[PDB]
Amino acid sequence: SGFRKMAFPSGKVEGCMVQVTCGTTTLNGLWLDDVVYCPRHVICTSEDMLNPNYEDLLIRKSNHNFLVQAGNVQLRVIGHSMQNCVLKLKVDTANPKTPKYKFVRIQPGQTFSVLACYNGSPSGVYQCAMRPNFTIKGSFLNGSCGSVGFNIDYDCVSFCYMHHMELPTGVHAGTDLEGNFYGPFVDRQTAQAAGTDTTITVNVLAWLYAAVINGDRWFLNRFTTTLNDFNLVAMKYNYEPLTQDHVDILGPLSAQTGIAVLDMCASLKELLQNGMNGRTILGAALLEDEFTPFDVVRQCSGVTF
Amino acid sequence: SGFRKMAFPSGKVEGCMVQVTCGTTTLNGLWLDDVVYCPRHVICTSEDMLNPNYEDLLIRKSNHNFLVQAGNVQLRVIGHSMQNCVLKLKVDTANPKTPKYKFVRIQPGQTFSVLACYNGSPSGVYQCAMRPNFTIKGSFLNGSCGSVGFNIDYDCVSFCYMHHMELPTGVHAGTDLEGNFYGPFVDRQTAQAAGTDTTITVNVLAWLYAAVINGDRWFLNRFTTTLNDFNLVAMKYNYEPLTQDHVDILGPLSAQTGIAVLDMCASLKELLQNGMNGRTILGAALLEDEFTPFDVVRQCSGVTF
Ligand SMILES: [Cl-]
Repeated sequence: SGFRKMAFPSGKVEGCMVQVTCGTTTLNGLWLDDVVYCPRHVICTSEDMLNPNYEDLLIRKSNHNFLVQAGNVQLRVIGHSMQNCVLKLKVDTANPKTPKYKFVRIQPGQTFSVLACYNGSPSGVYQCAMRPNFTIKGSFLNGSCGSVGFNIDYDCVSFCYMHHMELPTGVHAGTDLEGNFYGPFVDRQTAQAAGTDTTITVNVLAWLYAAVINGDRWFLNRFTTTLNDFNLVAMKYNYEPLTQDHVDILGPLSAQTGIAVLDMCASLKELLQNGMNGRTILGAALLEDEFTPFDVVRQCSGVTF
Repeated sequence: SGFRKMAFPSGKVEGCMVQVTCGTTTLNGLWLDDVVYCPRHVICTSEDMLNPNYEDLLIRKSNHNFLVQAGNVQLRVIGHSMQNCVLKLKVDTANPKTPKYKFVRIQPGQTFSVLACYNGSPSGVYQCAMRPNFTIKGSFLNGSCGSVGFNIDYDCVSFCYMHHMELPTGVHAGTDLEGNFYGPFVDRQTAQAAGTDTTITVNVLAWLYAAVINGDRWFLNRFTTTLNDFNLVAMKYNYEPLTQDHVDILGPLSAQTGIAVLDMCASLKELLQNGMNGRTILGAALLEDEFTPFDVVRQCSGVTF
């Protein structure tokens, strides 16, 4: 019993983290087979970042200008290309610790684990989500660029996120592993501002299902609603619109607890309009939206890897 | 920038988790060198747990009654003893993945990472703390007994916690790695009730320091206080008494932000008496007490392992 913000075990990913230096700049890379992936801005000065021209900055560089360090030992770079906003450095050795893996582009509302790294060494693991405005609310100091977000299915690690930028807001932006940013962000130091951070409604409903499974039941109400009425009240609180696919995804949680999905929405409606009245739900005083419906099923049943 | 509940990378500990079976019961063990550690209740039936006599239950068992499985392959048990509430099974192979390690008994207020496991396989990693009443608020289903809590210092893993019991409250209890429970709990299914869960005051102050470092500054006040006055108000809210050693431990955070420790207490005093007024601090609406002062320093500076 009990419910915690839980991240995947990071062992499979620890053994893929390297340090990449290009002259004055150092960040982290992902070494999978004989390729090392890292943010293309490794090749910039701090001055270069107000208006960099990456194709021109790259002509100065040769295979040997990139120093890749895997723990203690150096890897030899034999080839380098730029793909969108990531650099792919071809090394001579395949990583002996390469797990089974996939590159996936996730969608807003999905969650993943971040292995935070500095100079190729893992510092910590935490769970976060792709906000609807395509930022993530992470924990990233300078030198952490190149840390990756991942999901593990049994034996296969699905890489979905590489860290690249911190917005002046203190929130973060990055790419998938083919180098395309999530959302409208770019790897330049300019006036980029994130949009409205709305709350991920399906995830909140998932987390309320987790609550009644685990004891907290005071918020269960005597009301029901419809999707259209609920969504009226959800727009006023900057909550994602709830859709019929979200309803289906919550079916298994609905089935396990005997609480129809629309009844739980009516419970959620009243928490938005009346507040928490100083009470708690799973030890929080605000509504948590960083568990997906699959996270709840997994943690409440014992799924391993 | 940003601040997250962060757990240590679990790689060093993943490679030590095994499955232990004793007839009908299966749980997890910790394989360090040529010893496997696990809760002694592996040897009980479900009926045995209302009133077990462990020394008598153990006479029935022989070296070969314990089945230890390390991923796929079986380990051969050549010796077994009971130490307080843990069993130590002597196997013929040393673990080739044994890291540098220590057994430590932590004190209330200290934090650590849990690697949750079922049938010897890691399911997830999260951070928690030893509450002042000597429980932990974990995430543990049946079969998770034997999961361990640990802290990593650079290369050395300090093991501090093994999971054993879930109280009827839904909170959890366990032992250090020499088998002694934290607090007054026992490995029997009886009416054991946890005491008042007080809030860890030094940890809250640490987390407010983390806030001003990261932007949230609305709660900074115009007042100061003294230890005795603050502790008067802390007792009424079931907050641990703040001591002069706690003041010293917070010195480095005091030095970095220019905010004297007692000024931050006066800020905390007003949050207890006036509430949050619907505002947030680092994205929470209640005060968080599961970061120690050393956690804050570490996450805000980039300490790796
Ligand atoms: Cl909260």
